[PDB]
Amino acid sequence: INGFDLPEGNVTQENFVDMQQRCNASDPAAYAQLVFQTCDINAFLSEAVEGTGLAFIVFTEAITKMPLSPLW
Amino acid sequence: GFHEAVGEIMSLSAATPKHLKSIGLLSPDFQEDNETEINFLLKQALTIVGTLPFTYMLEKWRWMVFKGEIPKDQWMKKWWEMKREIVGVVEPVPHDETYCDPASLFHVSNDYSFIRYYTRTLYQFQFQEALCQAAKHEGPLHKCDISNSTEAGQKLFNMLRLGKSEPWTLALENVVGAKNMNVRPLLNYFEPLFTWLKDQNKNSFVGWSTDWSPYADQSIKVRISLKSALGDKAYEWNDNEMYLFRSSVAYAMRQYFLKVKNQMILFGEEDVRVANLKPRISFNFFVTAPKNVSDIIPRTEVEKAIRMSRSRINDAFRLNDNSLEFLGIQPTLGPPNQPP
Amino acid sequence: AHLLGDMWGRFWTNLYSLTVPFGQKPNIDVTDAMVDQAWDAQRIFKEAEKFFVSVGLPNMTQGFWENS
Repeated sequence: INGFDLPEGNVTQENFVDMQQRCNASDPAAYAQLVFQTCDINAFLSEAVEGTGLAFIVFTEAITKMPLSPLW
Repeated sequence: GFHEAVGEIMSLSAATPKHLKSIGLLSPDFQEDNETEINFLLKQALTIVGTLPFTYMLEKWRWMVFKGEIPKDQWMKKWWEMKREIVGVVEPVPHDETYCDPASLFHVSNDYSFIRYYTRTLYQFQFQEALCQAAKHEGPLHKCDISNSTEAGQKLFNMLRLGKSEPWTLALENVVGAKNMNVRPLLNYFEPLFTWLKDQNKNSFVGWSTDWSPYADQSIKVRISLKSALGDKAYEWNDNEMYLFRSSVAYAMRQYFLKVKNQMILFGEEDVRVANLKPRISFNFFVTAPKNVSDIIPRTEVEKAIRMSRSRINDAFRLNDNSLEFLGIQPTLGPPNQPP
Repeated sequence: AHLLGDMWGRFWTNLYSLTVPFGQKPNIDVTDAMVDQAWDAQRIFKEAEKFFVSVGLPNMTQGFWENS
C-alpha cells in the first residue's frame, strides 16, 4: 500500500499477492520500485545457533514477547 | 470562419505593400531580401500553433458548464487540469472557486462563440498550397499577388459565385476537392519544420510530467497507518476524519504563529488544502493564507510548526508518530535517565 | 502560465526573441500612412475598384456608394 495504495481494510496476508498482480497490471512502472521481503517458515526455522546463543541471543527475544517480559 | 479564412488572407493582402505601390501608396525604398523564409516558418509556429489547444479547451470547458455536467463548485477545478492535460501548462498559484480567470479574456466576457477560429483555420491551409503557384508572381512565397493576376482567382471563383446555396464542404470541393477537412496541409507546410523539430530540437525529452507545479514543493505528504497504532478494532476513517484533521491542522499554525511569530493570523480548516485523497489516509497537503489565497504559507516554517505540536495530534487520533508520517519530519526525542 | 508574452497565452510571437537563429525584415510600415493619404470610405472603394479587376473578380455597387 506504500506505492500502490489499497485501502487498509481490503489488504491482509491473503490475496495480497493476488492484488499485487492487479497492481502490476494497473502499472508496472511503480511496481518496479516496490521491493518485497520474501519470508518463509523454514526460512525462519533454518537459522540456528549452538553452544551459547540459544539462551543468550535467541531465548531472550521471545522473553521480550511477553506481557510480563522482565519477570520471565 | 470561412469568411475569416479568405478574409484574413485578404487582411494579409491588407498587410502587404506590394499592391499598395500599384494602387497608389508610398514609393518603394524597402525592397525585400532572401533568407528569412527558412526561419519565417518558425515565426508562424509561435502564432498559428501556439493558439490551437488553448482555444480548443475553453469552448469545451464552456459547453460542459453550459449543459450542466459541471456543478458550480468546479469551474476553476475544471479549468486547470485540462490546461495540464491538453496544454501542459500549470497555474503558478492554486485557485479556489471564486476567481473565474476564464472570464479575464475578451470573448468569454462579451459572449462570443469562440469556435469560429478553427473552421477558417482548416480551410485556409488546404487552399494556399494548391492554388497560388499559378498566381503569376512568386518571389517571397507570401507574395502570391492575385492583384495583377487574374488566373488564380478564377479557380477561386467556383466558390465565389455562390451564396448560401448549400453547405461549405461542397464549396470546399469546388476548390481543392475537400469533403470534410484535412489536417494534412497543416502538416504539409509544417513538414519542413516537423523534421526540423529534430534539427534544433533533436536532443530528446518526450512529453512532460503532467502533475508538477512550482508550489508542489511546499506540499507535505502525510501518511496515516491505522493498522500500526490502533491496529484493528479501530474506527473506519472516512470524510469526517478528513474534516477532523484540517481543523486540527489549523490548530498547529495558530499555536505556532503567536508563540513563535507572535502576531495573530486566523485560520480555517479550508485553508488546509487536501490533494490526492487515498484510503490509507495518505494525501499530500499544504496550507495557505486564510483569504489572501494569492499567497501561501512557506513550508520551511511549517516544518518547525509541526515539530512543536507533533505530540498534540497523535493522541488526537490515538496514534504513535509511526502512524503520523510526514516524510521530512521525524521525532527527535527520548533521552533516558533511569539510574540515580 | 505567466511566461508566454501575452496575458492568456494565445500568440507566442513575442517569444520570437530568444528562440531564433535568425529572421528579420518587417511587413507594411505604412499603417498610418493612409491616414494622412486621406482616402475616405468611398475613395477606398474607388481604389479597390481597381484592386479586384486585376484579380478579375467583380466589385461592389448598389448601396456600396450611395446611402451611407
